[PDB]
Amino acid sequence: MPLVYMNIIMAFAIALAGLLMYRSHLMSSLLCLEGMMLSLFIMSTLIILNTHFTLANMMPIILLVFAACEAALGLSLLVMVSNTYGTDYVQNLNLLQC
Amino acid sequence: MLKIIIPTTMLLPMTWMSKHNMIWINATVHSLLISLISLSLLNQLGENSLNFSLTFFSDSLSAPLLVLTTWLLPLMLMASQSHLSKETTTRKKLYITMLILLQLFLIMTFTATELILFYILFEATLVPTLIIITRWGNQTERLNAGLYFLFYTLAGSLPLLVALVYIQNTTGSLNFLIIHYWSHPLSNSWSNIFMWLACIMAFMVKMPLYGLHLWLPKAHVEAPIAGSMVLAAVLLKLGGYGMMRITTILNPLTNYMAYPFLMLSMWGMIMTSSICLRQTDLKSLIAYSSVSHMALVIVAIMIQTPWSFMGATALMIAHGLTSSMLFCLANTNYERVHSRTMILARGLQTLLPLMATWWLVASLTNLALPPSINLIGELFIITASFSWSNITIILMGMNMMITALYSLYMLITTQRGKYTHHINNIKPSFTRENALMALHILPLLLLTLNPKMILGPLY
Amino acid sequence: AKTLLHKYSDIPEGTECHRKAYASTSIGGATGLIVSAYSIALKPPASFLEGVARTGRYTFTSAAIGAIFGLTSCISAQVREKPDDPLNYFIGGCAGGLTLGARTRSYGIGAAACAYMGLTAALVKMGQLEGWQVFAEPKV
Amino acid sequence: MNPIIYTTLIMTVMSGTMLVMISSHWLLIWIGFEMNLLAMIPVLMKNFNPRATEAATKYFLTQATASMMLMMAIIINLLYSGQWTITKMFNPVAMTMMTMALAMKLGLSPFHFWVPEVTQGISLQAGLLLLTWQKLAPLSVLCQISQSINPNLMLTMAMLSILIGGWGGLNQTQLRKIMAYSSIAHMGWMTAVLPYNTTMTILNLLIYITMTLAMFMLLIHSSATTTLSLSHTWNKMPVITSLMMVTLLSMGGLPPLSGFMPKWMIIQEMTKNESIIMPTLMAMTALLNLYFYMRLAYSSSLTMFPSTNNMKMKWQFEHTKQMKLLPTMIVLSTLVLPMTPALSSLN
Amino acid sequence: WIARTFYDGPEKNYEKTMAILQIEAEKAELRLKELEVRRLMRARGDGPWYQYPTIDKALIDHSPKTTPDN
Amino acid sequence: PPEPTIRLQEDPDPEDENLYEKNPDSHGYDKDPIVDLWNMRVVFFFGFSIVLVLGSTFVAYLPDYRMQEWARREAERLVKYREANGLPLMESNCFDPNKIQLPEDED
Amino acid sequence: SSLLDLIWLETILPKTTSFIQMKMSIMVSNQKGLIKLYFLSFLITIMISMTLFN
Amino acid sequence: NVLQIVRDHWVHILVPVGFVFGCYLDRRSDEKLTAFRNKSLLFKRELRPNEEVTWK
Amino acid sequence: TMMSGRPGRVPLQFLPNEARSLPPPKLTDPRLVYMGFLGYCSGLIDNAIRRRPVVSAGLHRQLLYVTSFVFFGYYLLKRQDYMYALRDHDMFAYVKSHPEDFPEKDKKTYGEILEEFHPVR
Amino acid sequence: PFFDVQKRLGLDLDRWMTIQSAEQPHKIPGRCHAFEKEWIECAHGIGGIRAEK
Ligand SMILES: CCCCCCCCCCCCCCCCCC(=O)OC[C@H](COP(=O)([O-])OCC(O)COP(=O)([O-])OC[C@@H](COC(=O)CCCCCCCCCCCCCCCCC)OC(=O)CCCCCCCCCCCCCCCCC)OC(=O)CCCCCCCCCCCCCCCCC
Ligand SMILES: CCCCCCCCCCCCCCCCC[C@@H](O)O[C@H](CO[C@H](O)CCCCCCCCCCCCCCC)COP(=O)(O)OCC[N+](C)(C)C
Ligand SMILES: CCCCCCCCCCCCCCCCC[C@@H](O)O[C@H](CO[C@H](O)CCCCCCCCCCCCCCC)COP(=O)(O)OCC[N+](C)(C)C
Ligand SMILES: CCCCCCCCCCCCCCCCC[C@@H](O)O[C@H](CO[C@H](O)CCCCCCCCCCCCCCC)COP(=O)(O)OCC[N+](C)(C)C
Ligand SMILES: CCCCCCCCCCCCCCCCC[C@@H](O)O[C@H](CO[C@H](O)CCCCCCCCCCCCCCC)COP(=O)(O)OCC[N+](C)(C)C
Ligand SMILES: CCCCCCCC/C=C\CCCCCCCC(=O)O[C@H](COC(=O)CCCCCCC/C=C/CCCCCCCC)COP(=O)(O)OCCN
Repeated sequence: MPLVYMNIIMAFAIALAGLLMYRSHLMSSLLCLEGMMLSLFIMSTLIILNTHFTLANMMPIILLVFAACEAALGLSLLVMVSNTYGTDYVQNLNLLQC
Repeated sequence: MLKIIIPTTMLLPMTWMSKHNMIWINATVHSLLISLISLSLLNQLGENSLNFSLTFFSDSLSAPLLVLTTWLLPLMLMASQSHLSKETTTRKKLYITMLILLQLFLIMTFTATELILFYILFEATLVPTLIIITRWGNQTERLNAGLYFLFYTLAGSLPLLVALVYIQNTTGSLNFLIIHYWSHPLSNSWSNIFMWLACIMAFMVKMPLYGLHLWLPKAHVEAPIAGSMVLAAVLLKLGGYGMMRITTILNPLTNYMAYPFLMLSMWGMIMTSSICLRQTDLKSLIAYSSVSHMALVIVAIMIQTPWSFMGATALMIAHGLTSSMLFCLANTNYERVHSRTMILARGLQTLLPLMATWWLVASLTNLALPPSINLIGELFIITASFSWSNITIILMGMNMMITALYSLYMLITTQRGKYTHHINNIKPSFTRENALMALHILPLLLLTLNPKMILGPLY
Repeated sequence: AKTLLHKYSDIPEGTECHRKAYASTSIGGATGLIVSAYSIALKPPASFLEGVARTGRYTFTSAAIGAIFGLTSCISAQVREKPDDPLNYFIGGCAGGLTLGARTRSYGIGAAACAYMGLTAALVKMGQLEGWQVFAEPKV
Repeated sequence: MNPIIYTTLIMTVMSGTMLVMISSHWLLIWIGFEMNLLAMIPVLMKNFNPRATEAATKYFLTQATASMMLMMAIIINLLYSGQWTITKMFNPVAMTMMTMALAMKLGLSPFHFWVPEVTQGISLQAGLLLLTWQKLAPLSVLCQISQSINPNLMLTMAMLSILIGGWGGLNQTQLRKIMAYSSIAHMGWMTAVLPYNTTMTILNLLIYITMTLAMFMLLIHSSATTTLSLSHTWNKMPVITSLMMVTLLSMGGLPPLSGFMPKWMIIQEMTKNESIIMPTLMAMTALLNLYFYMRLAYSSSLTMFPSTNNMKMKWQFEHTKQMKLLPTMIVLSTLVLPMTPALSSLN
Repeated sequence: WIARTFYDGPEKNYEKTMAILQIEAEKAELRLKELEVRRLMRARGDGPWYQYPTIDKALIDHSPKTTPDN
Repeated sequence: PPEPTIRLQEDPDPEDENLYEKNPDSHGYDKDPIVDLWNMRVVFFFGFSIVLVLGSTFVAYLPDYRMQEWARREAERLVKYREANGLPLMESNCFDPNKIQLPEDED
Repeated sequence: SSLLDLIWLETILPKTTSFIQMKMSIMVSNQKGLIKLYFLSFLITIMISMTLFN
Repeated sequence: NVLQIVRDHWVHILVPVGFVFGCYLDRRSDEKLTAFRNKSLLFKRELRPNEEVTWK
Repeated sequence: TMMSGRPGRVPLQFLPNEARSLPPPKLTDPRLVYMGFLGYCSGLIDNAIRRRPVVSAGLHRQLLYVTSFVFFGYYLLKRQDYMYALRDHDMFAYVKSHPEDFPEKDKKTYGEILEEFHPVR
Repeated sequence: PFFDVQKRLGLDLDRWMTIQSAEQPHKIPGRCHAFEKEWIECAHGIGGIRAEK
């Protein structure tokens, strides 16, 4: 497992950590999720191309399509939250509590 | 064994299909008939047991307990007939259903060839009693009393399930016959010590052992009369029966394991007897007397000698009957006064002479006057403890003296002296209450004629 | 990880009091740091400085507990000349509990700590002696 | 929404779960999870209000993060072995990542924080669906790879879930949060036996699903979401309160009720593997769940709370719609202990 | 009269107890053997139980692959 | 403070009802005299007449399944045999030592 | 009657158990509902699993 | 009057029916534990000329 | 145990063809009667919930509940018996095929076994 | 859990994409075709535990 895979895994870990921080701005949360899926796409594509496994050339396309659909769903949810409160601030979602 | 179980089950549809004004009569008649059927079980052999099937057996340790359990239900119905007069028919039927389910669970518990079935029924008895206590209870502390009663028992008995499944995984069986025939000694090990504790604590907490007896005064004071009767008569003896059944696999670990519990019981009988001297409530006094008697039964079971076992069985039966009668007398006073305080209603012998006679006989039986079976068990256990160690005689004598003291204190405070002037609603005692006391007391004096029927398998 | 566990366990019970105390201090410090991390994450009290003060307090308390437990247990095992005895762990464990009570400055927590830490330490020693497993492998 | 659209969305959720259950390719399992997540959001947001929107966005964030972690675990497994089949995981790091993703999907501790708030935000029907059906796919995936799980991590999160549910249920007055904490505790019970026997996991899942269906259907019948609102149920429909009390006693694990079956069998199986301490702690902790069940029963049926004058109109009307299988669910969650040896059917 | 109309002889209970004891002993021995068999099967994997799936070899393609060295 | 000082609409606590007032010879079983009398009769009969008497007589005349007189006769015949033959009554060993194979110590 | 039974025996098992369970319930259930802290704890938890169980 | 008191007194028959059914079930369950009938070493007996089973 | 991976097992068969070699459960089986009792209880609860005369509201509905419960219980009992038969068969086959792991214990009599005696005093 | 619908009906919904040595288009071989083929043939019908050992 060479250094390029380690760099991409580090990028995925950085994106996950940035998602789990939540300074503010749920839009940044969606951006971190999309960075994670982009890292997944890159690293899976490298694995598939390196080993000449012909039939998994489909899989990155499927992953991209599904993750972009999830992105659209999250964008719609963010828009509804913003229309409810006037902003996409994370701290405004405190109505439900443990 | 099904010739007893099936009629008890059929008691439910009969109760639920009865007329609105014929539930009590039918329930009492059929409960008395069921009790008559139970009498056949007493015939017992000096050999192994009455092994009816793979699921149920009977023994001369289980037979008196089964007879007492079957006999108690008509008395509980008679006692409950009064205070449930203004209750809807559905709720009265539900109360009778709870009593019948409790009897069925106890009956299946006492036969129980296999230990997990015993545990399942021994825990199934917990639900109807809890519903009775927390539903048909007069005061607002019934909820806290039910919580205490539930959680003490469950905390005690949860490790017992783990111990039992471990024992079956290792040995391979939990049938009592195989357990008895294939018994093996327990090595003095920490794991064996904790297995002993897990096997013993579940039955100790329900005796109740001194220091773990807190739930009993709450549950007994806050329960309705039928609940108090069953708790004092049968539910306390489940722990003793379980200890007698389970101490077969705890040897030779029991010789030194028993000391903490022996000391606790020997000092706690004195403690609770002394507590009985300063009590303002009849029910609390009777409950603490029950605690003292059950502590002495714990001593008997821990000594683990034939005389100990015979005395423990006799004392269990006698205490059940006596405590039930005392609770019934207290309830008769309470339904007139609505106070449950000793010092309020005084000099009741002048107003109710026959009930005063019942009080005197009940106090004499609790005092362990010879040749009652109470003293038979007391004396057998005292002799066994003396053989165990000659120094126990001091504590036993102190307990006897204090027991006589508070029994006669309870009699004198309520029956003698001058009547309270401002209390004028003390009506003559009904035939129902007198018959209840008579049916409590006559079996004791009949059983003292045939003590071998209640002396257990080691007779 | 399990490195701290190995460093503590490799030392014999009745020898090297200082090594056992140091290993116990390290384990306590790690536990306190983890608890402080959870406390900071779930509850940001007011600021960075007060948070680092909370972290330092928790870590020092846990490290002191561990150090006292290890030192007392090892000295008891050495002096009593009876190793592999749960009583030594009982005594050391609630010496640590009493130090917790002193640190929090209230007697009731100190007594409760002696009870519930001496029993816990004795149980751990008993499990080591008898081979009890907390996380059993799937045998069957 | 339109009933046609609602039926199509429910069918899509169920078809995603079935796609997870029947596929042997990791990509297809991921696709099933994505389809289930996609169709789940409108069901939660069916009754539009700010609370439902907040619950839906919290659920979406949690599930999207879990799906990303699961995809990463699949890719790492493929990297260290050119395999797509759901079998032995083949890698220590990949297994850890996958276990955390599935725990986040299930709501196991320490990933439990979203369950109570999502349950409180959504209605009772969405809560029923979320707490019953949304556990099948992750548990099936965990069962398929049970031979790869590290027992330490699984047992740690299981015990944590049991403790967290027991402690968090004590503090709640809202019924939906109580049900959520009960679900967390039951999940913790379910996942503590995966390293040893998956049949016990499936049996516990079936029993818990039946009990939860009975409880949620009873709560929907008597439209109460708070303790005090449920305290008014005796003045109109006491039979519902009595059945609810029996079901609550069953959910607390009290024998001889049905709820005693899973704990009994799990304890016995765990003892077969020379594990003693953990079952004892687990039962001790389930005592807390039983305690708050008893508090609910006290407030509901064993005592009579004060009522209001306007209940006299409610006395005159009957429920327009009757829920089928409510009677069957109550009986199955109450009286199936004698049929215990039927678990050999590999349920 | 009571023994005639209500009860039976000792041999009946004696032999019923013998049969019950035989059944229980057989069950206990079977339980021990079953636990031991489970342990052996899970430890070795050579038994019918605890068989975990492997890749089916019917999925492999055996044809020239545009390259002589596969 | 115009509050009514009433917490809620509650029925007054009813006064306890005497069974003797509306019906002397009340027997304390039921408020309906006929059901009351029949309850008294069935309780008294089925308890005292049936159980307390017939079951007591049944228990008194239970056959000896505990085998007491059988043991008496066995002991009597054994003591007759042993006194006559000079055997010393009871023997200290319950089992004959010929059939026990003790383990040799060789210490 | 008082000192032992009504006070100390009551303090030992039941009152102590109730107090400890109530305090733990308060600690566990006192969460403000902010996903900031929740996912920070998730990050902390994820790191611990990677470095402590392997 | 018959056909009227039955509608109120039909319930009385139930406990008694249960008893006879329980006796029948006890005998039926007894029938399944005959593996050692007349095979115990203590009560090993030769059958009577008109005896098929020592006990039922 | 885990029989999921057992050889020659069909993926979605409730009762395999080899299960038909076992005696079927009787129609008077106590477990079948308990299933019928469960169906009767379900019918009574259905009557009670809908606010109908519990005992005698719908006889056809109660009959349907009882019949469905009995039917499903019969099939469930068949499958359970088959599974336990498989368990015993595999156990005996494995014991037969591995003699070295299950040796015959040398039978020993109590007269020549020395067990420690612990007096009760 | 796992319901083997494909094996019951012989559908082959996703088995074509599981391994490198399974009928690639235009007979294009995987880089490690021979090694995976040998490993699969070794472990067929043996079970996971024995295959691993
Ligand atoms: C050990 C196993 C063996 C025994 C099994 C034990 C269980 C057996 C039954 C299981 C459930 C099935 C039936 C229950 C349906 C519920 C309906 C109901 O409530 O009863 C009303 C109904 C009478 O009322 P109704 O005039 O129709 O209309 C009134 C409305 O229903 C409503 O009236 P309302 O609304 O005006 O009154 C309100 C009342 C009404 O609310 C209720 O009563 C609800 C019912 C209780 C919940 C049931 C839970 C489901 C099963 C759980 C069983 C747990 C057992 C485990 C042990 C722990 C015990 C908790 O609620 C309250 O008062 C609130 C306070 C509640 C008090 C505390 C709650 C404790 C409940 C625990 C009960 C557990 C045992 C149930 C025994 C049967 C009870 C009916 O009762 C019946 O007539 C049906 C009972 C069974 C019929 C038997 C007929 C067959 C006999 C003829 C053939 C002979 C057979 C032998 C063949 C050979 C002979 C030739
Ligand atoms: C609260 C109200 C009453 C509730 C019920 C109380 C009853 C429970 C008490 C349990 C009985 C005793 C437990 C163990 C007895 C074994 C004997 C042992 O303790 O004595 C010495 C043991 O020495 C020391 O005691 C070691 C243990 C020290 C740690 C125990 C904590 C001491 C106080 C805890 C009491 C807390 C009870 C309540 C818990 C909530 C013997 O020395 P040793 O020869 O080496 O050990 C022999 C055993 N072997 C052979 C297996 C090795
Ligand atoms: C609350 C108690 C449970 C109730 C359950 C719901 C009751 C209604 C369900 C109606 C019947 C559903 C059965 C479906 C019909 C055919 C099933 C068959 O095709 O599938 C088989 C499977 O059969 C089912 O599993 C049996 C279901 C029977 C459930 C009853 C057991 C309940 C536990 C004991 C409690 C007693 C309940 C009795 C009253 C209902 C083959 O499975 P297989 O493809 O090879 O592998 C998948 C399973 N693995 C992975 C675990 C190995
Ligand atoms: C002078 C006489 C002195 C002695 C008096 C003795 C009176 C005895 C009364 C008490 C009887 C105790 C009940 C015994 C029931 C258990 C025994 C039961 O098993 O016997 C069954 C029979 O039970 C009896 O029929 C029960 C009789 C119950 C009724 C007793 C009479 C009083 C009832 C009053 C009812 C109310 C009357 C109506 C008033 C309005 C048949 O048993 P079975 O399995 O074959 O035994 C096998 C051995 N065999 C071969 C020898 C048979
Ligand atoms: C009120 C004023 C006085 C009027 C009355 C005057 C007459 C006085 C008589 C009253 C007592 C005086 C003593 C006389 C005793 C003689 C009777 C005695 O001999 O019979 C006893 C027999 O009594 C019974 O065995 C005991 C009674 C049975 C008790 C069972 C209770 C009934 C069931 C109720 C429910 C159970 C609740 C408790 C659960 C265990 C002992 O007999 P035993 O020497 O041995 O052998 C009997 C004969 N054999 C040899 C042929 C066998
Ligand atoms: C009224 C409240 C009372 C509550 C009960 C108090 C006592 C509880 C009993 C102890 C709990 C555990 C019971 C053990 C279950 C039986 C299993 C067994 O005996 O096997 C032992 C298991 O022994 C243990 O593991 C015990 C560990 C204890 C952990 C739980 C601690 C609970 C509290 C303990 C202290 C309190 C006990 C007494 C309480 C006094 C009353 C309050 C050996 O295990 P193996 O590893 O297979 O064999 C060894 C050879 N390899």
